[PDB]
Amino acid sequence: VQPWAWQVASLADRYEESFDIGAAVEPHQLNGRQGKVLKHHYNSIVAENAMKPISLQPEEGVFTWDGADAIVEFARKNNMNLRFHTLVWHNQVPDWFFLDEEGNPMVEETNEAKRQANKELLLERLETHIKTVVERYKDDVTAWDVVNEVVDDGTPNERGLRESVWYQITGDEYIRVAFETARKYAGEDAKLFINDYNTEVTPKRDHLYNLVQDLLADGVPIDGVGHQAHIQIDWPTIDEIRTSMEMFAGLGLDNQVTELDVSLYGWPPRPAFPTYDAIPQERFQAQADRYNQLFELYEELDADLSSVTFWGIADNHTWLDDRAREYNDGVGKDAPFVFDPNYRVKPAFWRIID
Ligand SMILES: [Mg+2]
Ligand code: NA
Repeated sequence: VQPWAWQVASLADRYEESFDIGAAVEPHQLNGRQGKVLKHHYNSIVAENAMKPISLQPEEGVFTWDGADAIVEFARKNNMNLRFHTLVWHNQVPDWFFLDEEGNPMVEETNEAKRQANKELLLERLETHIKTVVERYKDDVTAWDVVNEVVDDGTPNERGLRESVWYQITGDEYIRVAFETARKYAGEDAKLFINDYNTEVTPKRDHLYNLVQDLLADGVPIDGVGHQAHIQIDWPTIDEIRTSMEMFAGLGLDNQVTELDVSLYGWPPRPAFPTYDAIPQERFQAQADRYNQLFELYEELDADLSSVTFWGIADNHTWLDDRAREYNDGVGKDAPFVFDPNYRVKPAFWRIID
């Protein structure tokens, strides 16, 4: 039996010269054992869901701030930094954004002048969303995910831009406007990130690189790249991770690791173990070596890396379980963190605290 999380050395303290140590949270976890782990180990949080666009403006002019406020309030009381996730995304985003003034989907419109008008309306709505959220949280947020996942996994067009509805209506202008608007309202000191997953692998990595270089050339205000780091034990390689961060640092950008989790499985996640208890120790050891190498690399890059956030606290709550089930007939358990479902440490903890 391993010790409780609150009887071991603080992760935040261990890395205080290098980077913040963060966790994604839900409002209901901000007390009890999760609250205790959070206060002991972390100096940054992010909302797993409560600050996504649908979570804040489910219908036009109707803003739902409670869950988000609870998280901001907890960060404040416990002296934690706060990443904002996220101003722009193609999921968890309200349908009303993308209807013309006659209530029809803007994508269906074929008249060129009406399409132009729909583009302008959508960008107007985006600016209003951003302006309202920023005015409310600018004094609490220390990093903004201004856009999330705007780069494709394939090459449907030459720039590798995800062809979501945002793209279909505005091309790349939604991305421009999101940064310009965020900078305008949050001030020159705000830290503005473009966030994505598989930032370590090609061609995606290159599309993202080109996008940011293009945008920086046009004077669009991007301060850094958020590497979600939804990774596995052997993939991507340590070198792939390094190369990516070094590339973005070469453009004068900061890096943050934003949603770190180290799956026990590959992709797709199968065969998955059906319960936590069924998971054999070898998996936790292999994960511990992986974590050791990750955080040695992070430390090596700490001049160009300001924050590392895990996409959760302890192994009792992780979006990876949803994915494990989805590919194992509704049954499966992943275990991505350095803390177990009971908030006792796992082998990976010892290997990143030394
Ligand atoms: Mg170590
Ligand atoms: Na740093």
